Amino acid sequence: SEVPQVVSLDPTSIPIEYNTPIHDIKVQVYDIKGGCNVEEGLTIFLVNNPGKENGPVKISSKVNDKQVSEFLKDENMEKFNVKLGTSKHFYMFNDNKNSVAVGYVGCGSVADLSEADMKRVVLSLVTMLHDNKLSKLTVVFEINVDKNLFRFFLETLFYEYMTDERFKSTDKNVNMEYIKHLGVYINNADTYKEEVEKARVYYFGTYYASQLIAAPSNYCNPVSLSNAAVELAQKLNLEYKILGVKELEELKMGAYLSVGKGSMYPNKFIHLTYKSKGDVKKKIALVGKGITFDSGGYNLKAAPGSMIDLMKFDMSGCAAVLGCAYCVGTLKPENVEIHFLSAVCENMVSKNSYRPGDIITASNGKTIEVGNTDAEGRLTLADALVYAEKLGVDYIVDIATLTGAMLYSLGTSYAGVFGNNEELINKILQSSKTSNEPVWWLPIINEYRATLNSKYADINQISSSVKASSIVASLFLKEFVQNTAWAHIDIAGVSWNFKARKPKGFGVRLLTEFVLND
Amino acid sequence: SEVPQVVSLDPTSIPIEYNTPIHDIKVQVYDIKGGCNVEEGLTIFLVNNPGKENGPVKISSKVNDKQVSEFLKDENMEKFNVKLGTSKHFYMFNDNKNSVAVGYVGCGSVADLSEADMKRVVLSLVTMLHDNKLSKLTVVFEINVDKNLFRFFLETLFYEYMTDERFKSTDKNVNMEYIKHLGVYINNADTYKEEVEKARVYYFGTYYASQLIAAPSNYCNPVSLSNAAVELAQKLNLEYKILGVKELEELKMGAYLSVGKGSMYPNKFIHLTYKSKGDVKKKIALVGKGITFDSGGYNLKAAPSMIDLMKFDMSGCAAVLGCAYCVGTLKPENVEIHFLSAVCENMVSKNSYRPGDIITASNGKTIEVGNTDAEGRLTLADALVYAEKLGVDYIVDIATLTGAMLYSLGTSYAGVFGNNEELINKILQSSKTSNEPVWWLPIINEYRATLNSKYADINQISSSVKASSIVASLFLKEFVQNTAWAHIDIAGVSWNFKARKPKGFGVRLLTEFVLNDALHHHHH
Amino acid sequence: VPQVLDPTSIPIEYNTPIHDIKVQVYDIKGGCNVEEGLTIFLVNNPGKENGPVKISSKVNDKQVSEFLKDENMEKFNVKLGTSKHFYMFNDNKNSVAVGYVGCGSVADLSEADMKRVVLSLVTMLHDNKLSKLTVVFEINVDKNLFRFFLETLFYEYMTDERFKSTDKEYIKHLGVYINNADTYKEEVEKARVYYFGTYYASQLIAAPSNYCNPVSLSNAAVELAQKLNLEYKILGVKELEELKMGAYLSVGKGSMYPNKFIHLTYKSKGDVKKKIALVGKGITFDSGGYNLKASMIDLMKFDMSGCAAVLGCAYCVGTLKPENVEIHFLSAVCENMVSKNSYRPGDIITASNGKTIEVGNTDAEGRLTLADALVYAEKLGVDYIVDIATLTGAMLYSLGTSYAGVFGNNEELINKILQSSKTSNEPVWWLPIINEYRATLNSKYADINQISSSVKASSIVASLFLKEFVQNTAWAHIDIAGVSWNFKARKPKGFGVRLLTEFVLNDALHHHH
Amino acid sequence: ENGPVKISSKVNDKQVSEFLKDENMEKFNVKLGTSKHFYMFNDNKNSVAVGYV
Ligand SMILES: [Ca+2]
Ligand SMILES: [Ca+2]
Ligand SMILES: [Ca+2]
Ligand SMILES: [Ca+2]
Ligand SMILES: [Ca+2]
Ligand SMILES: [Ca+2]
Ligand SMILES: [Ca+2]
Ligand SMILES: [Ca+2]
Ligand SMILES: [Ca+2]
Ligand SMILES: [Zn+2]
Ligand SMILES: [Zn+2]
Ligand SMILES: [Zn+2]
Ligand SMILES: [Zn+2]
Ligand SMILES: [Zn+2]
Ligand SMILES: [Zn+2]
Repeated sequence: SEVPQVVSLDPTSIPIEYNTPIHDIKVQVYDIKGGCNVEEGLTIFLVNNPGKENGPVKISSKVNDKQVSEFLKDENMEKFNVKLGTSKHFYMFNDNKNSVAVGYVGCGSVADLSEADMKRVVLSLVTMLHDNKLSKLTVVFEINVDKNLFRFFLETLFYEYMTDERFKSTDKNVNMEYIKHLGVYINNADTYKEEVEKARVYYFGTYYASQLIAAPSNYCNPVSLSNAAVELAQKLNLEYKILGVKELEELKMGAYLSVGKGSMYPNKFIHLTYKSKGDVKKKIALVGKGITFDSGGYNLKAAPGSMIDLMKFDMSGCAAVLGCAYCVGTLKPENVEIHFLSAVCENMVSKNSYRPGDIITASNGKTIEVGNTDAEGRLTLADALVYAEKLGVDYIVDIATLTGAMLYSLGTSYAGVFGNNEELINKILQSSKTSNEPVWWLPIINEYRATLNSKYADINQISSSVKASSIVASLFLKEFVQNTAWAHIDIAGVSWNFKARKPKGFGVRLLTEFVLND
Repeated sequence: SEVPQVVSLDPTSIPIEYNTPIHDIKVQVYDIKGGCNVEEGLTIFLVNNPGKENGPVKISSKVNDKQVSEFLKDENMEKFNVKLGTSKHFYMFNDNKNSVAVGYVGCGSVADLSEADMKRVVLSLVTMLHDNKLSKLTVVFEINVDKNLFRFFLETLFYEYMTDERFKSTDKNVNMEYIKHLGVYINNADTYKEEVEKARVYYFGTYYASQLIAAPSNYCNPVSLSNAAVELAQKLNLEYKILGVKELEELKMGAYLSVGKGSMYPNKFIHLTYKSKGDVKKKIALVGKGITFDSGGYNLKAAPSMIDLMKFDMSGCAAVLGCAYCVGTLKPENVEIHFLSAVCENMVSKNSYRPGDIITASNGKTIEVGNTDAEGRLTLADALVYAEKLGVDYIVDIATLTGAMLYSLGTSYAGVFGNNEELINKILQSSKTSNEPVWWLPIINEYRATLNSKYADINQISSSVKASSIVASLFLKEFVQNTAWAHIDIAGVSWNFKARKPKGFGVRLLTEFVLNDALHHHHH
Repeated sequence: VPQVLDPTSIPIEYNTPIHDIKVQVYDIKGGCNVEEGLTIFLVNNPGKENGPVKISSKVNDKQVSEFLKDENMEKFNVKLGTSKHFYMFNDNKNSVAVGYVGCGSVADLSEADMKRVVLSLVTMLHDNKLSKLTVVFEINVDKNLFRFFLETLFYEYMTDERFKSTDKEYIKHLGVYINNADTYKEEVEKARVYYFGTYYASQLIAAPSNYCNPVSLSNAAVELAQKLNLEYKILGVKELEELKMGAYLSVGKGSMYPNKFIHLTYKSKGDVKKKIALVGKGITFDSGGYNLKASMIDLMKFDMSGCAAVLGCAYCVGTLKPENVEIHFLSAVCENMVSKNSYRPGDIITASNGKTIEVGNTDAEGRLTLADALVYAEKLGVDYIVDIATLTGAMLYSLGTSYAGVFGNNEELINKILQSSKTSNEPVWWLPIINEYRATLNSKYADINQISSSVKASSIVASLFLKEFVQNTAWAHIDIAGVSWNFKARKPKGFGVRLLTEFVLNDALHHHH
Repeated sequence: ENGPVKISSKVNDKQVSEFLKDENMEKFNVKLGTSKHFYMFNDNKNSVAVGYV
């Protein structure tokens, strides 16, 4: 589909890098029992000291170099402590009279490191990688880590290491270089090799979502985003269908169409499908909110105390769903059929836009009274959920930066999950544990349903008084699923890394673990 | 006129119900002197007890049924009081071994009920009608009401009873059931019968206005609204004319055209006319504000300035069209009435007008736009010039103009401004007989200097004076040269916020105003 | 109690008209007698939403039976909360009122549904002069929900008239027809105790600020302890200074009424197997202090609802007298006023556990008083510490006005609170203490910040602050800021009394007996 | 701009002198505020840390 333009300098596609410098890093896992070699690059020891806070660093691994081992003797290393995040660099000559660089990163005093602590360790590692022209990094695991934490280590290292420069012209980092080799020394190395390429797949699925979220609104629009989804499906041999306005009118998607009425780019409904070769025992629909730009629409004279929308990353749900499509299409799980859905549109201000007070008819026949054009996410999700249920699936899971109220409930670290089915909710919480993307279960409080009782339409779009917006929005969405287990993940608080000024790609690993472990 | 759309699902007409269940209710008025018959349905006594606040219930009327007669004995009724709005239901078998339902609604302790009090009585009555599958309701008046208050009772009963379900798809009330018969027992009943069908006419004019106000902005637009006005004129054999953009440009309606510049629907000026057959003794122009949707326009960077939170911006046009129904149905003598509305949309687009624009009205005066969200007075300016060019005796406009009305008179009383005391007093008399409350407010000429533009002839708005209802009145007055004119600001009273529905305010007020010569004629 | 005609005590009504209602539970299988008063059937229709009303019970009156026939009753529907009642003559030519309350189409009513049913009943009770009410249960409710029905009926029926003189009736009998009626009789008097504990808390919360102050509130707590033979101690400023309660003392520095620390104790006669400290926030008036150039907003004024819930729990516990428990009822009561002596933003104060706190907002006074109260609670050597407080307005955006939030450092204790929420039918939802936000409380000059300058998850940050004042004891924190006040009815809910009492009774409810 | 690090001063220690060689220091750049420090033994077998800003 051709992307409309106002000026000839308007771009018509989203630049996407599929082969990243992370993909060019050769990773080798060696067993720690055989001793550690040094030679070129940087060798970093991950050391802890359980119990003793700020205890001394002691190198436990055998090093296959006499000169290096003499520097790492306990007498020399006891001057340093293992405080979480601390790092040091050492310069020395090896047995072949060549200069090598060695160091360590402190891993604290807890024997089993948490995801947040490991994350801080990775950030200290990335700091050592930056502003240094290394060709190889070697990481020696002198701490206890299981298979999942090792995968999380690689995913986080890969993601934080990668720098998005698609939109730098004259300000590209002239000194940035990427290592070409990553060595890992760990006990039972054969048991961790299986996680390396899985981490690489999980990394790019997250970084792919990040590339879409960080794409500016003059590059990303309903036409260009659906084009990228088609490209992705063709690369991975997925079935794809993009529904245009004419078909959406036939399906009577009045809520989704109303939101996009005032845009210069027409609505595009993304429908990707992965189908296993053998018997299908599980059918899953993943629905992502996909507002490429949310102006708020005709909400220019809001009564004071009206719901405010300050979160501008309004297709993070679509990005996470498409990033999950990358992982699923690459890993090719068995016995499952997955539908990747997003009602993509723009929410613009023009003479053609929908208005507050409009009464629109959704694709399930329910009429909706519009109370706020800036509550556009739940309107597009309503028709997407009806479409999902008509596919006849076992589970419907939607993910969306829906309500800013999440910043006041769970904050910037935990996403919230709502749903109509306890078994499905528990599966999301289980996938949250193994994906290491935190999720907390929040209730759909039915006492608030009465605030959506419209005087003229079947239902109100918004509540005029109840401030629990995340719960009210869930109650609205629930009206568009009759009889299918459904869960709703509100990622409005966790989608964007405000400290680093970049997306998190939140939801890719969560949704992939949900698809794979089911 | 064809209604433009963005998508195929965009509606192209306003759904309007003309034949309502209220129209199927057969009404019979009987004299209370002969006693009340009880035979079926629900029979409700309107009882008061003057002076004795919350006094006991005592039925004064004779009942032609032994079983009902002494269920209603004082000994049985003394556990109940007459607090305004309270109600009770009784079940019994009558002398014909049939089950009947009897009850009362308390009417308080003051003999003369106010318009607000009567509304509370009607609402309690409607509560008994709802959630009950009755075929007939009988109301026994053991209170004193004049003919106007009796008519107001019926209008309010009909209006509150009616439920607007035009936009319910999957949530239509399945238990809805309307009575088919209404009996009324009142003293001197023969003098009240003529009020029955007048109340039914006044009811639908009000409900018609309500249907237009409650119509969503994606159904109601300048094209679809003028289409409905044409339909209404054809049903009632009224003359009609709809002015399009080309004719409006020839008339130089620059203020009205500027507001609609950024709209997707073109401006449509509605002009309906009722003319009596006999002598025409009074010519009247009724002007209604008709903004089908008011986005505020390019008011995106207002100074930390007047705020507009009232979103029912064509209630004035709706009241004028509802008045056209009543007048076209009742067909009064000796009058010629013009029903006018400059209908448009106030949208944000590349084509919209801007603050700081200087536009030329149809009387040649240049206006400096200070706030695109003050669009109502701009459209009314050209409509008033159009009205005066018709050569009428009275010009009356009605509009949800200024939110300041909420701070002056509140949600119950509309405000009337004008340049002619005789006309203002006639509006006040119409308020009394229609029972739609209106209060006279002054046009303070000392504030006129705040509209002195440095570059144009006049400012659209004041930059500092907070008495916006008066300033807006001063602005409108600049577009009536030498004709008696009154301005009814209904911004505070148009919408029933507790019930979340329109009031249809102004329909009965304006119709009584039209009938003000017949009401003050020797033949009355 | 100093005066600035200023009242010196909180008026409390102990003997309410509800206590005069005689309650009888009859088994529905024997049929319902109708002879006097108002008889209401609680009916549902699990089939058709808003379906017709159908009365199943047999009535021993021909005229009332003719009214309750299916042909006559289909004119009414079962929409939740809808009701109709009619007055008629029975077989003995006596005036009776018969009707129904719609219970919807879902078989299992929630606490919110039961509230709507009760409100319809109370509306008829307030608008009918009756000597007796009879309620016929043609719906299914368990024993806890039946008790909740009675408690809510009693509480909503009661009208607080302490403060009208010129703007100044109640049934004497309540009949209940229900299946397996013998299993519900024990709930009647428990409901009456739970009702007054809730109404007692309501009387304290609704007490005006010129009646309720730290002196008059602690005086009321002493009266309550004396009435119920509870041990009591009221700590004054001098003792609080000896305990170095610098955070609690700072909040009350600018007040005209001095700080008063309430400490009530219930101790079982037999073996004491569980020790519990219940801590309630008790700010009798919160002006916000020197927060004149404010950013977190604090807009709601029901700042001793936690103390009221704790004292209302003390009534229930002192009345029911459970075994094997020792309960401490604690509240650091104070005012937060503006004067030349008030504490200021930027103050660094030392709490009773030695930790220095940098004050960032004098309007965040609740957590400061709770900090010293929690240190006091832990020094008692208890098994569980549970605090309850209208702490953060952010609760209105997370769980709303119906569900309270519980935070804690011990999953066993949190799960017991959730159990108590289920059996008390006062809804509570578990929320996490996210330790990633702890760094936002790292003060540059003091040991810890009072508030976060940027993190909007205020309910979690406040929990992280409170956690710094419980060293090694199972502790839970119930934020009732959203649920304390019934905004539609313009009155308190008394939220937490029944929840906390069920929590105290959690060893008995999970005992072999 | 952001060019490599080049040490101009002579240091009176042979072991550290080799660390500050151009080949070793060109892996670092002079962006304002950037820094690296390494730990090593000097000519007298004593631990020293040297670095740049
Ligand atoms: Ca490449
Ligand atoms: Ca999103
Ligand atoms: Ca009378
Ligand atoms: Ca209007
Ligand atoms: Ca002039
Ligand atoms: Ca005359
Ligand atoms: Ca009997
Ligand atoms: Ca028991
Ligand atoms: Ca409190
Ligand atoms: Zn947004
Ligand atoms: Zn939005
Ligand atoms: Zn307006
Ligand atoms: Zn306006
Ligand atoms: Zn407060
Ligand atoms: Zn406060």
